[PDB]
Amino acid sequence: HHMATLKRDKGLDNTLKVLKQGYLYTTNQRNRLNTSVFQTKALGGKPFVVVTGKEGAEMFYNNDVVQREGMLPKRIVNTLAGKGAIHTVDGKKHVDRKALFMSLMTEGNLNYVRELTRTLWHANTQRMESMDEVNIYRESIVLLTKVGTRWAGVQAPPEDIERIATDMDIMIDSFRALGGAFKGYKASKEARRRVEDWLEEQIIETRKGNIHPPEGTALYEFAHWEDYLGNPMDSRTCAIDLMNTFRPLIAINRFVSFGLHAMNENPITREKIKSEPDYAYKFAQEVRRYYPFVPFLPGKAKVDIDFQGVTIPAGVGLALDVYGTTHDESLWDDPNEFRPERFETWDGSPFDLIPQGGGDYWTNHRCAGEWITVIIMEETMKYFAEKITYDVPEQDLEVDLNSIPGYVKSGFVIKNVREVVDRT
Ligand code: HEM
Ligand SMILES: CCCCCCCCCCCCCCCCCCCC(=O)O
Repeated sequence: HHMATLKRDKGLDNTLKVLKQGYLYTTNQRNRLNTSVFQTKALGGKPFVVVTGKEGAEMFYNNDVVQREGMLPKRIVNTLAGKGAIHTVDGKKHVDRKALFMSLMTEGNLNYVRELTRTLWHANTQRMESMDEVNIYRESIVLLTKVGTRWAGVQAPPEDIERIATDMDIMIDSFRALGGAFKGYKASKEARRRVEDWLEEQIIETRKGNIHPPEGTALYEFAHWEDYLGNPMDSRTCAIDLMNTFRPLIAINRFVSFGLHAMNENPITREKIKSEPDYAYKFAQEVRRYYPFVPFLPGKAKVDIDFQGVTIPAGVGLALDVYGTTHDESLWDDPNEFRPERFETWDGSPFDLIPQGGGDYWTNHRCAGEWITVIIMEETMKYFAEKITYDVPEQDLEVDLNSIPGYVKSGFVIKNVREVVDRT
């Protein structure tokens, strides 16, 4: 019957086309097919209906019609999320375990991550002054490894931090093939196993009473948690989900690199981060909206869904267009311009600013760490804008929108770092 016909990016499998157009694939198809919703096949002939905008996001997060079970590509589960991770469960089991993740996001725990971040950048100033150049992508990922492990209650000796950061970096990057085979797949599984082994030891030692992580940290709460049926997570699964509490915190290094990129590109933002109290928040929010990170999210239609003039058939894949929604003309005035001032009148909808998911924290798969992400970016941008001066030598600053994942090609390099001190 009874709806209009669902247009298609025709082909048995368009994975290579998706990979070559990257974050602009869905926009290109919508413009080429002149439509707001279309079907494409990928990952070996699997049909996906691409939905976007607020309506797309509110439908994608309707648990009565959309299923997330088994839709993350297996290789991404094996490298990025981990087997049996929170991302891979649905229903009461998911709601129960998600409440554990959300219980970490207290006012005091959020204030703690803010202070850790501020202290570590302040302490890092001398080191960056001594370096001839500083790759911000790499320097922030090492610093955030120190922040994240400590916030999670996980003991990481300083001699192991560079190793851990590198292993996290590999796992975070491992969605690049969208679940297809790729050269660094085994290196990614090996990195994950090293980190999993390390965390599982900490959980076991916590449960044995050999170490005593502080109450309220991820290590403590996860090791002692029981699900709604009375059963604790087995040690390996516990280690996996414990990693889910701070690996993505370490992934904030992507947004730190982007934030300095934005500051360099919009020079006046530096002064306003210094002088306007709310501005650091708005700049952080506009970095998350504007720069590419998560391209889209996979789901599956549980039943026929009537959506934007078409019928989405039961059993077809669904792809929530993350990049397309955060750059949706009709949601954001001049969406391809960096404009932190737009967040002066953003009404806080759960369904437009979705760079880390949409919907409800407690009953949807929406990112648990959005507050931490904003807090860490606020403090990091405040540091770079206010506590130090530096030079940006010319280098490859391109963010290739046709290449997933989004990166500044150089990683954003700075030189001539010097503390700002009033010694008068
Ligand atoms: C650094 C940038 C970050 C990005 C781009 C990001 C993005 C995402 C996305 C797209 C999802 C999936 C949403 C869905 O499936 O509907 C997700 C889930 C999740 N994120 Fe993040 N996130 C980030 C930071 C964080 C941080 C800092 C934490 C923890 C402190 C975190 C913890 C999680 C968890 C636990 C989930 C799974 C929740 C569930 O399945 O119910 N993330 N994130
Ligand atoms: C056109 C649609 C094609 C459909 C293919 C669906 C393939 C799904 C790819 C999903 C990519 C997930 C990216 C998640 C990034 C996670 C944020 C980093 C934080 C972390 O370490 O967890």
